[PDB]
Parts: sequence; C-alpha cells; structure tokens
Amino acid sequence: MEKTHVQLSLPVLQVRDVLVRGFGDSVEEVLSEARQHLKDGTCGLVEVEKGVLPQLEQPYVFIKRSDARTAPHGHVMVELVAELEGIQYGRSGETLGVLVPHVGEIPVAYRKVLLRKN
Ligand SMILES: Nc1nc2ccc(I)cc2s1
Repeated sequence: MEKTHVQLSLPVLQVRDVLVRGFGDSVEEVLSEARQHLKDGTCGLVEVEKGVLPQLEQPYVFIKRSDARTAPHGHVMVELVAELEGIQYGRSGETLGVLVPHVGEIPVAYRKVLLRKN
C-alpha cells in the first residue's frame, strides 16, 4: 500500500565526503538499492557540477524533475532515472542531483522532494 509519492528531505553531500560512491553494478540494482535507501532514510544527494560525476561510480541514479506545477508543501516532484555508459533508463526533466548512500557524512543542506515511488 505504498502511496504513489512520498515527501522526503534529502541530505545534500559534498562529493569529496561521500564514502560509498554508488548503489551497485547494474541499472536494475542501482534503482532498487536507491529506492530501498530512500525508504530507510539512508540516501543522500550530490549536486552535479563539473568534476562530480567522474568522482562517483556508474551506474548513476539521478533524481529528475517530473512536473512544472507540483511543489506541494515546498517539495519538488521528482522521479528516478539511471545512467550507464551514456544511456539513460527513464526520461524526465532537469536533474536535481545524483543519489548516493548516506552513511553518516555531514550534509551542507537539505533538498525537499516529493518522490514518485515507481
Ligand atoms: N517501491 C518502492 N520504492 C520506494 C522508494 C522510496 C520509498 I520512502 C519507498 C519505496 S517502496
């Protein structure tokens, strides 16, 4: 009975602090693990700038904006899209960041999102 969307506040991490630099070894695994870490409260977000992606591990999981009107309760509506070797699995809007495991690193901010659970 999972609701279609969940309001989450994600810790924003600096890339050089991240200890576990991705979720796994295949597109299906990284999407699965991302969704589990989101449910457990153990997922962080790295904002993408020059130099960030080469310091993280593929496949990547991005959170991308899913619409233009829903910022319900101050949370941007987003969905997950994976990337491996330049091919994306999903099509969505602008990237808010790359998701990574959170294992206790100190964040620099929080990003409020309304996440589509599949
Ligand atoms: N299918 C499911 N994916 C997710 C993603 C985030 C959260 I919180 C719960 C679930 S259950």
